[PDB]
Amino acid sequence: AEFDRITNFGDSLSDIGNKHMITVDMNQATSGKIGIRADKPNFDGRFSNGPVWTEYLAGFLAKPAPVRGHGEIDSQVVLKDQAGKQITYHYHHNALPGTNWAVGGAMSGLGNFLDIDAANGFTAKSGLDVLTNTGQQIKLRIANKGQFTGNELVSYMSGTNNLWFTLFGDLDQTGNKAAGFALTDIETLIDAGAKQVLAANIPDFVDAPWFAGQQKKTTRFIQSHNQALKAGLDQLAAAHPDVEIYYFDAFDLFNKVSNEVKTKGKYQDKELAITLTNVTGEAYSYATGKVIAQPNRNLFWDGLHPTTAMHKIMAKEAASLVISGRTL
Ligand SMILES: C[As](C)(=O)[O-]
Ligand SMILES: C[As](C)(=O)[O-]
Ligand SMILES: [Ca+2]
Ligand SMILES: [Cl-]
Repeated sequence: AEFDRITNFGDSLSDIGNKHMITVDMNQATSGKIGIRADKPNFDGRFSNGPVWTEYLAGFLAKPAPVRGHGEIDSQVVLKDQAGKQITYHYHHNALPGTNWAVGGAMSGLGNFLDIDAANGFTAKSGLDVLTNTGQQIKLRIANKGQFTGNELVSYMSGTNNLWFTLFGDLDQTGNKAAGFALTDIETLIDAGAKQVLAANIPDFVDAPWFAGQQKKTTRFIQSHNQALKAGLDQLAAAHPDVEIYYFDAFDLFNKVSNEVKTKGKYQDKELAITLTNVTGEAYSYATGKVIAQPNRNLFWDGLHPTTAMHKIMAKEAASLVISGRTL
């Protein structure tokens, strides 16, 4: 074995419950005043109806299952009631040892980000920016657990939120700007000792329901991001021959799966016991509360995140690359 354990960094595609559990614990600490993310009918705090690809990945590589990790959280939560009066809670959570540092909402780059809402009629003034961008996760893992020793496979899957908050937030990043942030982060991993890196591009989200009417902007972003990331990783691989870099082309996998459903009616993998027959609709609608009968016939769980079947598909592809030594 070249590695005996896996470390994960990224966003809702990878998170096994950080976003969920930090909003549960902040809601308890504020006595009901924080909205819970990834609530039922999402599965056990994942942004899906089952395990996500980082969980299947560890099974397919026969390594230990991911365990959630994060750093110490310490914030002054300042809320405002109806009448404009401020109320405050000092929120703390100790650092949580683990291996999967991903968090829903995270963008490539450093720093914390804001993507938690007040609840129960309160508005939030400050103190909810407790979640960590992908590069911040890396920084915190090194602070908490030291440098990498070479016995880890490190997965890095980020960039979707750099697009998301460009569309629906306050950002204006180009794809190749966002890619540069990912390349900086991945260079931090190498400078910190990582010797095996599984780096993913952004999936082909052309048909994601939440991106309807954003297609020109999404398409240009994703194509520019993924071309920049690939070229940048080729360059890092040439400069660091002691590092195995695996390029998980999530884009092409989503594209291939979707073109098989569009042209042939189905994408089937009998080794995995999966058949997808829908790549354009939500299995779960956040308007009716509708969850269709057989959600694992769909690529999309909600308007963006994949079903657990599509997560399994992703994991098999990524594992395949590692098993076959298919490096840059
Ligand atoms: C800052 As305090 C209310 O936990 O002493
Ligand atoms: C910023 As998002 C789709 O993780 O809510
Ligand atoms: Ca998201
Ligand atoms: Cl770790």
